[PDB]
Amino acid sequence: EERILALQLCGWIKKGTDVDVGPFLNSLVQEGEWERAAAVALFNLDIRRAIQILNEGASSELNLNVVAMALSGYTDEKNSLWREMCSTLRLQLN
Amino acid sequence: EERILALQLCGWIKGPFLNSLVQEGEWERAAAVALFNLDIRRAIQILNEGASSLNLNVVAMALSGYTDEKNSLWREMCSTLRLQLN
Repeated sequence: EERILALQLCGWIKKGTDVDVGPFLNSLVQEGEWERAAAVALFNLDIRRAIQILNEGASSELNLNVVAMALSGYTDEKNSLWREMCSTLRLQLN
Repeated sequence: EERILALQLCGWIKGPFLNSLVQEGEWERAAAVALFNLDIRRAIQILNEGASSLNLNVVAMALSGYTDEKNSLWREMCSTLRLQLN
């Protein structure tokens, strides 16, 4: 409850017990800061929703599509070539 | 023997072809040629080098995604966005 109130104060959660980011999601979608919404959904744990958001953003305005193709590689193996490489290589992002 | 002769005439072999392609600057064609020879880490190295010489690193760390699972998100996503890429 204290965490809920803190998140509400932070602007992510609206009033009420309705824990649904669809309000902030649509607000960001109209706002145009697509990357921030993608990060928030990732925090909200909606991977395919973030994929749809990034694809729609690419429908707006190229690099985003390839970023999303990297995003489709969500693998949790401890001996990971994909994680051995992209984890270092992500530094080139702007 | 017929296949070897055909590939020799095709220009893929007379390594040296990889060096020639890298020198020519065709990072995309070089990476594709490597992948056609099934060397994933070589292709990743080539893509990173060409990126250092903001979409090439994106495609590189994306292609470093390799999933053999039937319904893995990687396969369907890359298939869908294969058309989208340029």
